[PDB]
Amino acid sequence: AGFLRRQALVLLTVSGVLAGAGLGAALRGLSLSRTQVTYLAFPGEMLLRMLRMIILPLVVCSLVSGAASLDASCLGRLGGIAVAYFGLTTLSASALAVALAFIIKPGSGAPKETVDSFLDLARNLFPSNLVVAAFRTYATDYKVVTQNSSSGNVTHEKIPIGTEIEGMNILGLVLFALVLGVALKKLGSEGEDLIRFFNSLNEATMVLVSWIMWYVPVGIMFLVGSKIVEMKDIIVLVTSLGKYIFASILGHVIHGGIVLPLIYFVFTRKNPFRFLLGLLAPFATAFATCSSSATLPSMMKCIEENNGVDKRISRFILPIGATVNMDGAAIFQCVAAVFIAQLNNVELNAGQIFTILVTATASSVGAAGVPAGGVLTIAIILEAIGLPTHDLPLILAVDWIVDRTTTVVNVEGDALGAGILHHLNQKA
Amino acid sequence: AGFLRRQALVLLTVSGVLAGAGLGAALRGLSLSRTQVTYLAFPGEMLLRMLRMIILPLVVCSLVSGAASLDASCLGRLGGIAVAYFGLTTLSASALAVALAFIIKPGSGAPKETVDSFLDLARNLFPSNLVVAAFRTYATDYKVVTQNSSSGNVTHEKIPIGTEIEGMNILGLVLFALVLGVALKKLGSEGEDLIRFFNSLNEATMVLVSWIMWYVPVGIMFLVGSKIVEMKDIIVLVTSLGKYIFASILGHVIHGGIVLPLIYFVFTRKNPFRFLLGLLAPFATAFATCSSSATLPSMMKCIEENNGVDKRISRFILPIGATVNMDGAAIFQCVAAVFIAQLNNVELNAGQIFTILVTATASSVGAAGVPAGGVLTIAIILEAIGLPTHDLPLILAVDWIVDRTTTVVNVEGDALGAGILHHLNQKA
Amino acid sequence: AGFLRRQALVLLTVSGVLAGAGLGAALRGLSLSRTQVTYLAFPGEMLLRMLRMIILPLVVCSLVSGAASLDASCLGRLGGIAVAYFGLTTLSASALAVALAFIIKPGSGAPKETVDSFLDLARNLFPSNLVVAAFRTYATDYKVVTQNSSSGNVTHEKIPIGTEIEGMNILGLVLFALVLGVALKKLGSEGEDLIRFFNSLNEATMVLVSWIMWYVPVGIMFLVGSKIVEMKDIIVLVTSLGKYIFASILGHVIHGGIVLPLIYFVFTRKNPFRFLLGLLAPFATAFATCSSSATLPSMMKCIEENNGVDKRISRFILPIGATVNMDGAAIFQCVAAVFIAQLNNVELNAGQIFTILVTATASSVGAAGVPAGGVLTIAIILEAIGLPTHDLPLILAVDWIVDRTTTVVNVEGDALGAGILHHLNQKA
Repeated sequence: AGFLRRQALVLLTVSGVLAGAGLGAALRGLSLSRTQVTYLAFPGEMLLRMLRMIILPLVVCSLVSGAASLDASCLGRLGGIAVAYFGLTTLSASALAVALAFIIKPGSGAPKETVDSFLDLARNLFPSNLVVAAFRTYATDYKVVTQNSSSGNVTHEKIPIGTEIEGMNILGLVLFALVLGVALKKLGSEGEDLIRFFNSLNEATMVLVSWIMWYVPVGIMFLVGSKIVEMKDIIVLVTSLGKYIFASILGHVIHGGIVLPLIYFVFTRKNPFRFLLGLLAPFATAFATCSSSATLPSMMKCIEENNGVDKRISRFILPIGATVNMDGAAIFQCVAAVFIAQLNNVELNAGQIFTILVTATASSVGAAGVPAGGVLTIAIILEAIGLPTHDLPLILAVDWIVDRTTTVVNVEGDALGAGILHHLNQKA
Repeated sequence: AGFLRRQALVLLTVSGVLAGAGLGAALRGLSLSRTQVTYLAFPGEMLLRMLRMIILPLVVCSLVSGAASLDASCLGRLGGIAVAYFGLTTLSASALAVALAFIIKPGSGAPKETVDSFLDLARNLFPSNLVVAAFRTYATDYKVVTQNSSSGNVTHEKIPIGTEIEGMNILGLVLFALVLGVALKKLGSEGEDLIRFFNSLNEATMVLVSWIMWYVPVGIMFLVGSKIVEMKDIIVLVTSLGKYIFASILGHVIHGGIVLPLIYFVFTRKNPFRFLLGLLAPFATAFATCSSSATLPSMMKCIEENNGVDKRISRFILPIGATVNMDGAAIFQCVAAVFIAQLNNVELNAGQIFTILVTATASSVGAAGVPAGGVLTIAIILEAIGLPTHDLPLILAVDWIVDRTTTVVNVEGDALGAGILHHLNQKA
Repeated sequence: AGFLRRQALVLLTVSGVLAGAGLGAALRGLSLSRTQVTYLAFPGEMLLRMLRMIILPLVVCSLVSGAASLDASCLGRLGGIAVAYFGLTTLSASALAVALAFIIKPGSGAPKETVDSFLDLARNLFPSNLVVAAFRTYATDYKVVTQNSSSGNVTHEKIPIGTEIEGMNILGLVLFALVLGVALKKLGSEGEDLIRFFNSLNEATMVLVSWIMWYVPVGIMFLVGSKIVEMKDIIVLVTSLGKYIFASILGHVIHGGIVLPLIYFVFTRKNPFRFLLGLLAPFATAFATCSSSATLPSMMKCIEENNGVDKRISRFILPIGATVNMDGAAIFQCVAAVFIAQLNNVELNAGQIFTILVTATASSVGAAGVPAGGVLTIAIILEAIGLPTHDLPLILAVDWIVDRTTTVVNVEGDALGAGILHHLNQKA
């Protein structure tokens, strides 16, 4: 009876998804034309609608509230170096992840724009007014006027003129939110009350999505089967999913075992092998716990005597960096976004490669600690490009492994960051 | 001199409307083409514009503020039964009122959609984002694609696809407002300040409409005559109005004398005739006072000794239920909405029958106590369907009788509700 | 070194603009087709975008905050007369300025609507809902229906019907803001907290535009040269600018030396020449200081003994009137608006003459004290008509003279106002 209320929600979700698979496992189609099929997937559209419900208030409130507490008077003049280090390592992680994913091409088994579109991004960086930036944005298009064709430019003008196209710009909002966030804090405590306003609304708006969770197991079984009845193919999906998982885990391992150890060796001038020999058991328990936040004291408990670390920094910046610095998570969103991009065969559009990368890096200050918290990060970045999020569930049916894959590298990242900062402090 | 400032506003309004009627009572038309007529009704459009001014802030603020104070810790575990009773009796009242009005058909003397449109309502129940839901909503339409016509579906596809059509969705907003209202109260006193915010704005936004009242007598005389000059018929209007009033009063009497006494007899097992014999004078003074709130102490003063009632409940829930539970008012809005619907010959559209009914039931927590407070309820429900509200004045030129008709049944409703709750408590 | 940080920003701006002029002073065009020219003016469009960024929050917050502190309990029953005097003198100033500018016609050297469009303004005075009034408004158009052409109205109906056209209505918002501002103050201190909200946001939103100033010198040099390369004419621009400056200074002098002295003589019945003979040095130092706020004590220090003034009013209303009452500033915005209107050859449209005048008068309660504070006033009134603000810089390259021209008359205005109020108080 006690175990009934411990982890019931996950059991209900997995039972629902397997029941939906079994219902799709009926005889082949038993279906009429699209008239019957379309209205049999109604709750899935309903679930996506309720997920799109709160994309705006969360991104507009929680980001500002988080930016309000940032830059704590710069009490550590050498602390901003750590912030830049976190930013650059997240950037490099995202870049290598997307490059490797494009190299392996997972999910690809089964009117043009010139390269001068970058300025359009810069134009979408700053909306004309806030209200317009909520549903539609700016985009250029080339048309021929035959104005210079009269003399020497026959049959081709390529005159660029910008029009309005639906879809909001989360990119066009995050910078304004950050500017406002630093603004209402810089002037002093006289505008302090506004912070006490905003830092409430997030707590007021997050709770409701938990109730949305209570509906998730019901909806999923409706659209998973609704996806498999008409495909009639099972090998393609499982092969694509396996390739995606293999690519993601390979990227995580390659990042964790390579990128930061070189930087550590650059300034340590010693053996990184000696570092982790006394840390084998904390690493194992972090791998097993599936939640790096729970095993936080283990890192300090071991490295306090195993490694020549300081006492202040060991208990000063690590709690802060364990929530803001997420490493494998960004890899997860990147490999998921490119995965759906390859399923939908949309485009390469390096201009969009920059925007997805920057959104992934900027959203690394969002949900953390709780397992599978990056689903909202995936949703918002998918909304930033306007792709149908109806393929979302198939990514968290296997998250119970990518969680172990990502938490260990996420904690190792800021662990070695604290170590290299300790070494820097040893150099005075 | 003292009587000059007592009830001057009503005298000014009635003098203005009769003066406008007299100005329309000039020789038959004395009019040029529509060019002259259209710009001679300008202030009426101005009055409607100023009424549409504050439809959004009131409905978005007062509803949330009211929902914040709801569910007072459920201190009476048997109290929610009374809330359900009020909801069901209001629902039954609205249903019987609209059914009887459709039976009698008042005002009817002088591209098609299939029955599967209900889901569209459900789709409008949840907007994609709040900003879009302020001016336009979703609606499906059938078009032919001739995709299956190549084989066996010739000349007909009936493919449904949804488009955007102007007009907001008050239905698509009230549920979100209620959810937010329960949300900012459930988490605790830490978000309490937000309530102290909202419960201010209503008091800040209601006062101004009183100033709007100061303009009402001026505007009405402009458009009443502007309505009667071109019709040239007087019998139709008066006959329709008389039929409407007769239907409304018959519905009120039928509800009051029938629907609740049966429920009372079900659980009382005694004579309802003995109940009201000692209450004849309080009923008469409630009928004469035209304001049930003023005669509130009379109910308790009589039933304290005339009927075997309890002492706690007699002074505990009645003040609360005298403001939220309105009975004849809902009948009034229903019979008015169907009346303008029959004048305009729009449609039956049972799907709209559900939405008008649910809006009427949900708005029963709005303005109360003050006479003729339901005019805003009529306005908002008319806006919910997008009908021209230019026919509003003719409904409150006779409200001085429907007020007496409705207040007596409104007070008798929760009076007998308190009585049946007392009987339930007698059964322990 | 100390002088480096005193007035560095103005030096940087002027150096940037002269460098941009020198870069445009290269050999004649050295240019390819419009394809190259258009993308070489990108930062100018960027600067205009960042200026349009904060037009809405400032106008919606600062105006309400200012209106909240207005009408300080009417402690001086004769004080509202001064408010009406300020309003009427600003109105007369704007009227004479625009009339003289239209007479001189500066900058003019190098589908129709009937006169019944005034009601359209009144229709735009009150928007249907706040959200729609943020990007598009109402405007009528005449079309032919040939409905009465069948009998006697052949070939012409002129039926007016209103459609929606992009562009917001600042006029359609300021009155609502003022009404809300008086509303949340009239009900009492219970809604006081809301004021403490609004009067914060302005202080939160003004600071950021200072940072925008830090970018102004960089951007200007890009589009000034981009304006002069393709014109190839220098005489027209300098002649137009000189004519504009001469007209503005003539209008300022004519107003200051004429309009108010007559009113003073009407109620003083004495010699105005005797008034300013002892004030010659304060006037000179006000002319030299370029900032009337700095020389505020000089006025009272001289007129305390030179003129028979009272003691209370001399230090009671003058600090308040030195910030709200701006005189030459309104002349400046009027002559600038008409100047760009004549450059663009748009229209006369007396209906727009009323709206520009009323916006200029209402915005006279905005930025004051700081030199060249009226640039935002020019920007908002230009946005009210939807004209391209790309010609903004050329107006503040010479403001270093109009500042002296306008501050002296601005201070003389309320100085003589205080004098005439003192004379009125002498009459009891």
